[PDB]
Amino acid sequence: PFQQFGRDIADTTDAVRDPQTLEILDITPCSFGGVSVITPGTNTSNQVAVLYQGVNCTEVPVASNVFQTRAGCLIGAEHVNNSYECDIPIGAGICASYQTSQSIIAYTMSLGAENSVA
Amino acid sequence: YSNNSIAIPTNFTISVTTEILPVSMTKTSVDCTMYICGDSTECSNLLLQYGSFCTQLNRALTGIAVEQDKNTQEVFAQVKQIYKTPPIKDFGGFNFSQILPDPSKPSKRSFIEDLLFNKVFNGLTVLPPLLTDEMIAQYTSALLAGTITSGWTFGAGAALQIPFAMQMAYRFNGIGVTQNVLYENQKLIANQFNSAIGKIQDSLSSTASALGKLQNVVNQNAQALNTLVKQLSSNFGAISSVLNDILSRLDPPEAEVQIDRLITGRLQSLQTYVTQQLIRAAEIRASANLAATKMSECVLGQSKRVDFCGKGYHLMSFPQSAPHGVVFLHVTYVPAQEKNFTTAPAICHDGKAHFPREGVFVSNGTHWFVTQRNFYEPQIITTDNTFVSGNCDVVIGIVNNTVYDPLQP
Amino acid sequence: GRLQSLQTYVTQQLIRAAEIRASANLAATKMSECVLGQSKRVDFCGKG
Amino acid sequence: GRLQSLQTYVTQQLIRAAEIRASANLAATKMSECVLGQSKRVDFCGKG
Amino acid sequence: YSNNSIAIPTNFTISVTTEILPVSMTKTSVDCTMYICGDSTECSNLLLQYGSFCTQLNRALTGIAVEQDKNTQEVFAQVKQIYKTPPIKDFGGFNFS
Amino acid sequence: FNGLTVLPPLLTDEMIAQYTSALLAGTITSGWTFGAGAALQIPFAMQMAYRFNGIGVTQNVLYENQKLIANQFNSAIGKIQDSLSSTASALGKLQ
Ligand SMILES: *[C@@H]1O[C@H](CO)[C@@H](O[C@@H]2O[C@H](CO)[C@@H](O)[C@H](O)[C@H]2NC(C)=O)[C@H](O)[C@H]1NC(C)=O
Ligand SMILES: *[C@@H]1O[C@H](CO)[C@@H](O[C@@H]2O[C@H](CO)[C@@H](O)[C@H](O)[C@H]2NC(C)=O)[C@H](O)[C@H]1NC(C)=O
Ligand SMILES: *[C@@H]1O[C@H](CO)[C@@H](O[C@@H]2O[C@H](CO)[C@@H](O)[C@H](O)[C@H]2NC(C)=O)[C@H](O)[C@H]1NC(C)=O
Ligand SMILES: *[C@@H]1O[C@H](CO)[C@@H](O[C@@H]2O[C@H](CO)[C@@H](O)[C@H](O)[C@H]2NC(C)=O)[C@H](O)[C@H]1NC(C)=O
Ligand SMILES: *[C@@H]1O[C@H](CO)[C@@H](O[C@@H]2O[C@H](CO)[C@@H](O)[C@H](O)[C@H]2NC(C)=O)[C@H](O)[C@H]1NC(C)=O
Ligand SMILES: *[C@@H]1O[C@H](CO)[C@@H](O[C@@H]2O[C@H](CO)[C@@H](O)[C@H](O)[C@H]2NC(C)=O)[C@H](O)[C@H]1NC(C)=O
Ligand SMILES: *[C@@H]1O[C@H](CO)[C@@H](O)[C@H](O)[C@H]1NC(C)=O
Ligand SMILES: *[C@@H]1O[C@H](CO)[C@@H](O)[C@H](O)[C@H]1NC(C)=O
Ligand SMILES: *[C@@H]1O[C@H](CO)[C@@H](O)[C@H](O)[C@H]1NC(C)=O
Ligand SMILES: *[C@@H]1O[C@H](CO)[C@@H](O)[C@H](O)[C@H]1NC(C)=O
Repeated sequence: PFQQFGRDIADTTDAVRDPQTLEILDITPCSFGGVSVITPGTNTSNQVAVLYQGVNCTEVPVASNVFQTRAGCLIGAEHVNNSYECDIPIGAGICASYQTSQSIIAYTMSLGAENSVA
Repeated sequence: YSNNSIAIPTNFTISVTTEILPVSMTKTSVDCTMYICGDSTECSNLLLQYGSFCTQLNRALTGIAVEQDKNTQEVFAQVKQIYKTPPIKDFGGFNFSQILPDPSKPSKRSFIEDLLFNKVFNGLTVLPPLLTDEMIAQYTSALLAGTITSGWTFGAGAALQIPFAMQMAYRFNGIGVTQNVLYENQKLIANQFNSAIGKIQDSLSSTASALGKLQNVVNQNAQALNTLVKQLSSNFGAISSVLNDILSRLDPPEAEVQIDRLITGRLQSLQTYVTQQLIRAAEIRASANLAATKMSECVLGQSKRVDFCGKGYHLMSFPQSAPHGVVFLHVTYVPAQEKNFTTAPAICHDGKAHFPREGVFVSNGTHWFVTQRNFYEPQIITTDNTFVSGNCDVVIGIVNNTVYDPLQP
Repeated sequence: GRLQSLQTYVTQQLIRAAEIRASANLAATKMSECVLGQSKRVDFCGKG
Repeated sequence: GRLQSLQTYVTQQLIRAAEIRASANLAATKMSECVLGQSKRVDFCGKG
Repeated sequence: YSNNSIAIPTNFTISVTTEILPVSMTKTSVDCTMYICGDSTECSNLLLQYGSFCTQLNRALTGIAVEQDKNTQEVFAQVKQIYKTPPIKDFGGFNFS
Repeated sequence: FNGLTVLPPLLTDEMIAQYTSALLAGTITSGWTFGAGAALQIPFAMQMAYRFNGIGVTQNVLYENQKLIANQFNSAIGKIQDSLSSTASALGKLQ
């Protein structure tokens, strides 16, 4: 009852109490991250995809095909359901490549051929 | 010690020992402008006068993250294909249930891997590893299946199948013990192997400080980040730590100079953090190179290097995954239950000296035999297991005795 | 400012030199074992 | 000034300690393989 | 070199060579507050506002010291027991004195 | 001393000498057996025969040249003493 605001281990304010109505509010930092451009090379095409690292796609238009991964949200790549060898590593087991009209895809990494010794 | 006595083991023991090696550390990337001052435009404008003091740090951290991914890739990704153990698991008595994957669990990790896994912003972001834990477990399972089904072959060309009993016979022959020793003691050796693995699981479950290195790495990274965050909120000799008050309740000149001093302090803190991270990453890369070498030499083959792959005479090793690290289970052959004997450099039969082709002369006390140097299986001295060179005048310690010859019908 | 820049350059050069020295030690070992002999170590002197 | 001097000394000591640790690891390996065994690695345990 | 000639030794030589490796360095520890200003209270008060700068250096130096101890321990302590040579030393002509 | 101190090493020099002497005694008496399990005794002539056999030379080469090889070993050790005593720059790395 006598406490006003909360703190985490690193002495960063993460909760406050509204002075008028005695309710607890949770403070969350405004979303931020890096922007990564995925390109197959100018010698092949001029089409690129954009990755926003560690950011939800909901906050993306605030500041083509939308796909949300663990490393962030992939804008401009079509998620296939196959699995090939890693051409361009994105993160968390996701790789991108330029396959065939012509588009940039984003599959899941394949760990090589399947084998079973007799 | 004496000049004519030798001790030779009459039994053996199969011992399994673990080994923990960190291979990678968490990939953190820290922005420069956001950390120094993430909301004050004039502070960023002032910081712009320092040149490229914010691009070098980002480049270094990016290089460190790439290094971590490369470390994991080179340590674990060493198989061209993904091998699989057969559904029938009759390996002649050897029981690999503790290391083979468990399909019942959702994560498809083995027993020991589960034990290991359970046992173990002001502009800072933590990037995810490129290889998820399931892919690391898949690599580990592929290595285990290839080692169990094939042996040496799958790491040096086309994978070739061979029964596990015969693979173990080859590995025994590779340390100086014949095949009949394994073939005549298969059940005892299998029981010893299973008991050793069970003891390994129990020991890993009981002691709470076995996985010390990975915890050390995690704690060091966390402490560095916490120290950086604490250093963020310091005055550095200015009026107040927060620069919002400095820009509000002060004239532009004095506020500017205080902001400059705060910028210098925070830049020094960031530089120290980056330097420490670089040194720690170099240490981790050395450890990851060692782990990759051990995987190549102990897991994909049999190593004659002493004390490298375990403690004793190396037979085989099994990799196991761990959070930001790898764990090996070095199976080794240790002799036990020695017995005193009397030795002799050679034997004088018919005026000519006789030396053993392979082995050593020993004595019950009255007779003489030829036995292996590592295991005690005496056998009668014969022409086929000895070779003749010179007469009986130059060897210092020759013993008069008689040798037998097969050609006597 | 210039002293800070120079000191940062020197520290980076020192760490890079340590890395290159480790690589040179590895190359010397590979020359000693692979070239002057025939290694039985797996995957050291090539694949096979 | 004195803080800068101290941090420079500490950084140089850390790099030197890393080099010494690499040398100590090499010494431990040579003790394990040359002394307690008989190495087949060329030019590792002496010349010859 | 010719396609039918081979050279084979007829004798040998037992050669002994030395090799020197440094395994550890001197364990030092420098206090921060005392080194910067060991007796000035005003100086210590001013330094206290710089944050945790005298803790990181002490932690690094302590890590270096324990690393040196571990280096010596791992290089030398490799025998479980302490073996002793027999009092009478007749090793077939080899002299290890 | 301006606030700098030098801690003493945990293992004293006599303890390091004791480790080195134990290693030497184990090597002379046991061979390589003491580093991989129970220590098994063996005559030094026979251990050197094993070590000769390990590099592709038969045992009779040692057994028929034991005195010459022993003399060569002794002369080599004496030369090591002389070389270390005369040249004072050999210990470059520690210095
Ligand atoms: C501060 O004043 C506001 C405005 O009157 C209070 O909010 C009202 O509180 C009464 C108390 O029973 C409620 O019945 C009303 O429904 C509230 N109105 C609204 C719009 O929320 C508030 O409680 C006061 N806070 C304190 C600590 O006294
Ligand atoms: C080698 O040691 C094993 C023990 O590790 C011996 O096996 C034991 O033998 C006794 C009597 O034969 C049994 O009561 C035990 O149950 C056995 N233990 C195990 C684990 O099997 C074995 O006999 C020894 N070999 C020789 C030749 O003495
Ligand atoms: C391999 O060993 C494991 C454990 O050491 C065996 O699993 C045990 O099986 C019995 C009988 O079903 C159970 O009572 C135990 O609880 C099991 N242990 C564990 C840890 O789950 C397994 O049966 C062995 N392999 C074979 C083929 O028998
Ligand atoms: C010397 O070796 C012989 C051969 O093995 C041992 O004599 C055997 O002893 C067993 C048990 O008493 C008998 O069953 C065999 O018939 C004996 N064979 C021969 C050829 O004598 C003898 O025990 C050994 N010496 C010692 C001191 O143990
Ligand atoms: C192999 O070399 C050794 C010396 O390294 C030779 O021994 C020497 O022989 C000469 C000739 O008789 C003597 O004058 C020396 O005093 C010997 N030196 C030693 C240390 O004994 C040996 O003769 C050579 N082998 C052959 C077959 O000639
Ligand atoms: C091993 O070599 C040493 C050094 O040559 C021998 O020690 C010498 O022994 C003689 C014999 O009385 C003495 O006159 C010398 O003074 C000794 N030298 C030193 C430096 O002490 C030693 O005797 C040899 N070992 C054996 C078993 O003879
Ligand atoms: C891929 O799989 C998901 C889940 O089964 C499914 O919803 C989606 O339609 C699939 N896409 C294609 C192209 O098959
Ligand atoms: C061999 O003889 C020595 C002589 O004292 C003795 O100490 C040792 O225990 C004997 N070996 C065994 C295996 O009993
Ligand atoms: C062993 O030493 C004893 C005396 O110590 C001696 O009588 C015997 O001849 C020696 N034997 C050998 C083979 O050296
Ligand atoms: C061995 O036999 C030969 C011939 O019978 C003899 O000359 C020699 O003295 C014998 N050796 C011993 C040690 O009795």
